[PDB]
Amino acid sequence: AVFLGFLGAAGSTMGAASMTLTVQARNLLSLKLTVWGIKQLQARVLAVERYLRDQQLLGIWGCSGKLICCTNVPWNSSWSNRNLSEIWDNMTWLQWDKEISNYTQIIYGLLEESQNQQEKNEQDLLAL
Amino acid sequence: AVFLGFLGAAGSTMGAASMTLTVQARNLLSLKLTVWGIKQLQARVLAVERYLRDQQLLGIWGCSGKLICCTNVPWNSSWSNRNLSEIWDNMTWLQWDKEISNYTQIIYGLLEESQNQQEKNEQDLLAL
Amino acid sequence: AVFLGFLGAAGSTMGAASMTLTVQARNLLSLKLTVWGIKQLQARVLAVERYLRDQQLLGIWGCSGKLICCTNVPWNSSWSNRNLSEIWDNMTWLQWDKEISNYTQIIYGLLEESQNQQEKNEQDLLAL
Amino acid sequence: VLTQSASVSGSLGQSVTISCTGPNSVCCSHKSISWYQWPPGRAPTLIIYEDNERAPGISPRFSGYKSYWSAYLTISDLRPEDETTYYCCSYTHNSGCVFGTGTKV
Amino acid sequence: QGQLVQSGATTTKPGSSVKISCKTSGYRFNFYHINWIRQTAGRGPEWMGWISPYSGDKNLAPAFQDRVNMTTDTEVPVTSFTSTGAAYMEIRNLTSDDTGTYFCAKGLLRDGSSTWLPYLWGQGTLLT
Ligand SMILES: *[C@@H]1O[C@H](CO)[C@@H](O[C@@H]2O[C@H](CO)[C@@H](O[C@@H]3O[C@H](CO[C@H]4O[C@H](CO)[C@@H](O)[C@H](O[C@H]5O[C@H](CO)[C@@H](O)[C@H](O)[C@@H]5O)[C@@H]4O)[C@@H](O)[C@H](O[C@H]4O[C@H](CO)[C@@H](O)[C@H](O)[C@@H]4O)[C@@H]3O)[C@H](O)[C@H]2NC(C)=O)[C@H](O)[C@H]1NC(C)=O
Ligand SMILES: *[C@@H]1O[C@H](CO)[C@@H](O[C@@H]2O[C@H](CO)[C@@H](O[C@@H]3O[C@H](CO[C@H]4O[C@H](CO)[C@@H](O)[C@H](O[C@H]5O[C@H](CO)[C@@H](O)[C@H](O)[C@@H]5O)[C@@H]4O)[C@@H](O)[C@H](O[C@H]4O[C@H](CO)[C@@H](O)[C@H](O)[C@@H]4O)[C@@H]3O)[C@H](O)[C@H]2NC(C)=O)[C@H](O)[C@H]1NC(C)=O
Ligand SMILES: *[C@@H]1O[C@H](CO)[C@@H](O[C@@H]2O[C@H](CO)[C@@H](O[C@@H]3O[C@H](CO[C@H]4O[C@H](CO)[C@@H](O)[C@H](O[C@H]5O[C@H](CO)[C@@H](O)[C@H](O)[C@@H]5O)[C@@H]4O)[C@@H](O)[C@H](O[C@H]4O[C@H](CO)[C@@H](O)[C@H](O)[C@@H]4O)[C@@H]3O)[C@H](O)[C@H]2NC(C)=O)[C@H](O)[C@H]1NC(C)=O
Ligand SMILES: *[C@@H]1O[C@H](CO)[C@@H](O)[C@H](O)[C@H]1NC(C)=O
Ligand SMILES: *[C@@H]1O[C@H](CO)[C@@H](O)[C@H](O)[C@H]1NC(C)=O
Ligand SMILES: *[C@@H]1O[C@H](CO)[C@@H](O)[C@H](O)[C@H]1NC(C)=O
Ligand SMILES: *[C@@H]1O[C@H](CO)[C@@H](O)[C@H](O)[C@H]1NC(C)=O
Ligand SMILES: *[C@@H]1O[C@H](CO)[C@@H](O)[C@H](O)[C@H]1NC(C)=O
Ligand SMILES: *[C@@H]1O[C@H](CO)[C@@H](O)[C@H](O)[C@H]1NC(C)=O
Ligand SMILES: *[C@@H]1O[C@H](CO)[C@@H](O)[C@H](O)[C@H]1NC(C)=O
Repeated sequence: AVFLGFLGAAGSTMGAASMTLTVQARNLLSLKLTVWGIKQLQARVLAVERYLRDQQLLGIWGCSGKLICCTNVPWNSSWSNRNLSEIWDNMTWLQWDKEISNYTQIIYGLLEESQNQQEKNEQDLLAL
Repeated sequence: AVFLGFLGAAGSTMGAASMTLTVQARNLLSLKLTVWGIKQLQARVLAVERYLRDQQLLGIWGCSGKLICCTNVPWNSSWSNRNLSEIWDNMTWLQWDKEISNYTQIIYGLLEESQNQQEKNEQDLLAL
Repeated sequence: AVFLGFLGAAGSTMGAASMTLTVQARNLLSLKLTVWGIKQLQARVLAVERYLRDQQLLGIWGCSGKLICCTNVPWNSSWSNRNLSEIWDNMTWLQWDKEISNYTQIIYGLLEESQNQQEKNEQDLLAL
Repeated sequence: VLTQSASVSGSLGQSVTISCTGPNSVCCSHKSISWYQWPPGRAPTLIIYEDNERAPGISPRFSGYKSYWSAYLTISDLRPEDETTYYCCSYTHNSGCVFGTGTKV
Repeated sequence: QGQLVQSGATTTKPGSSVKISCKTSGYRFNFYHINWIRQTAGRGPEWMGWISPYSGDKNLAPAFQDRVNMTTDTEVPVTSFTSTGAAYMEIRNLTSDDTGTYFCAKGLLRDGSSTWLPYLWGQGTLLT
């Protein structure tokens, strides 16, 4: 088929790049104290830290081990009033993050409590 | 609403603090070799180790990415004969761990094999 | 019962050792810069790296927190034409890896895209 | 006690159906049946075991079947090397195999 | 693979007691039972008995209950999965009516319901 490689769809549309997520997912993680040895050790501890911060957010949202998880947080149009066809068949993931950057912290909280309350509802439903 | 902050419900009842789990969940994880540099590197490797030991136990119990997961291990009253109302609407999580501390290792094994056998049962059910 | 210990079923049949997976699962993860201190720090960063590489592959296959997950990738008999009874009731996991070693990279890709496409199908099904 | 078949034959392309039965002592619903291709005075060969499961490498034309009173062994698409003597045998998980009388094919 | 070379085809006369040897190769001698089968001329082929090269536990037909001594010596490791073994067969109140070809055959699988089943045979030995 295609297989554009690591970040190969960085210039592709958001809907196109959303089909090559495993490509970027697997490259996110793969002792003498010399000037090169200290350098390499820092590269190792930094990679595991950055990888687990994203897996932590992916966990407090109910998205553990998911490349595409759907949530229950509705899309406040004040974030972006663009339509679906002018987003997935138009913009790239780079420029999308550029205009959604202000509200990325607002969304990260709405997903965090929507998962905390959902697991509280699921426990109440299995209490019978 | 309330939002007591990190560990803000440490003096609250177990049922009250059980609704602010994301607060403590997100704070569990967030190179020059000087006396401060060696100090900071140790703080970094220690945090990822402690975080992943809990995620490991959460995995061998079938509770990956769950703040509240229900199990199949029944409550042996020899652990604590207290009732639900005198636990969730009375005790705090601190003093609860103080009286359940002896049996915390007994429970950690019952949850470990209940998940190993459940996934063996699920494979047998999907074999048709 | 039995409880052969860590790697205790390394000489047992694949079907027998497949029931003692939690035994090996929990032992996969459990600052002065002296010759012993540098040695111990390397042992710590190496363990978390090796543990998370396996959890990463377990994630891009839809097997997060699973000791036994079933996939949708059919068994190409060119990998091993052996029958089920002459595998689970005959071979050991050691010698099995010895004859499946060539195709372990082929399988790791088939499971990776079968999960990427499955989560794309699940989003389409919840779009109504 | 496990009465097999007298004998029979077919032709290149046709099929055979050997039989095997007995009383409640060695047949059948509470026992497994295995069929051995055994040339007279030579190294035998396990064709099928557990009523119908073939051994590794056995041609798919060999097929086993067990009724509630008699076990069968079909040999589809015959070939020259099939002129051997076949023996059934009944067994459990913790015993031995009571072989059958014999059948020249 | 796997081979089971048998002893010589010499002959004796009634009242004696002969020993039959069976040397194994190309497979772990401890992982499968060793069966002794008799193909007499005035009787249908008879299963004499199997013995465990691993547990030493033997089991023979009641027609040979107190007349046959089955013994095996420990194996010699060749590789991780290859060893060499030997199995011995004897008769007590021996006559000339037990004349025929004698075989040795190893077990089928290591577990299940067809464990001891004579799968891999020897070339046989002619007797009196
Ligand atoms: C980089 O950025 C560029 C520019 O943005 C991207 O190029 C654009 O890609 C999209 C999607 O791949 C294109 O949209 C498609 O347009 C085609 C129309 O082309 C068809 O018709 C041509 C004239 O009739 C014909 O010549 C073509 O046939 C072959 O010939 C050309 C010769 O150059 C060859 O290059 C082609 O590849 C063809 O082999 C062609 O058939 C249209 O058919 C598409 O519709 C189908 O697909 C959509 C989904 O994509 C589906 O919804 C429809 O129902 C239908 O099935 C689709 O609209 C666009 O035309 C390209 N060009 C632009 C925008 O200028 C490029 O993809 C980016 N690459 C990366 C890696 O990021
Ligand atoms: C720290 O520790 C202290 C002490 O343990 C905790 O204080 C206790 O909190 C619990 C839960 O928050 C209280 O239980 C509730 O009690 C109320 C009764 O009060 C109501 O009635 C009063 C007299 O009639 C009235 O004055 C109140 O109205 C206002 O006025 C006071 C003035 O001080 C104000 O402080 C109040 O906040 C009010 O704004 C009040 O209405 C009772 O109504 C509750 O029942 C409801 O809620 C429960 C669930 O909580 C529900 O199940 C019921 O059906 C019902 O809907 C509830 O029983 C307790 O009274 C407090 N005091 C004690 C125990 O001495 C404190 O919460 C802890 N804080 C932290 C951060 O850990
Ligand atoms: C190491 O490697 C060795 C060799 O490969 C393994 O030993 C083999 O283990 C398997 C499974 O554990 C055995 O298969 C089973 O065989 C029994 C047959 O034995 C029964 O019959 C005997 C004679 O009739 C009888 O004496 C036995 O009773 C006791 O006596 C012995 C005395 O030594 C004692 O050791 C026994 O433990 C008994 O306590 C015994 O009852 C058969 O019954 C089994 O079938 C049951 O189980 C299977 C599932 O396993 C099930 O599918 C069936 O339906 C049925 O319920 C089973 O076939 C094999 O015989 C052993 N020996 C070999 C292959 O030579 C050893 O297990 C490995 N250990 C490790 C840790 O890896
Ligand atoms: C959108 O967010 C703003 C604050 O950021 C809030 O005031 C408003 O009510 C929200 N609207 C919807 C429809 O979610
Ligand atoms: C984000 O905030 C900055 C603050 O100056 C503002 O300039 C910019 O327009 C904002 N972008 C969006 C998309 O709201
Ligand atoms: C409780 O645990 C003890 C051992 O800790 C055990 O003997 C007892 O049977 C258990 N009872 C119940 C009801 O689980
Ligand atoms: C836990 O064990 C200690 C051991 O001395 C004992 O004193 C204490 O009472 C025990 N607590 C419980 C709750 O069993
Ligand atoms: C098995 O894999 C080979 C390549 O490794 C491929 O050509 C063949 O089509 C596959 N067959 C099946 C049945 O999957
Ligand atoms: C794996 O590849 C090597 C390459 O030399 C080959 O020798 C070996 O037979 C192969 N094994 C299998 C099981 O294909
Ligand atoms: C089999 O022979 C050996 C030879 O030493 C002997 O020790 C053993 O007792 C014999 N077995 C029986 C059942 O007599």
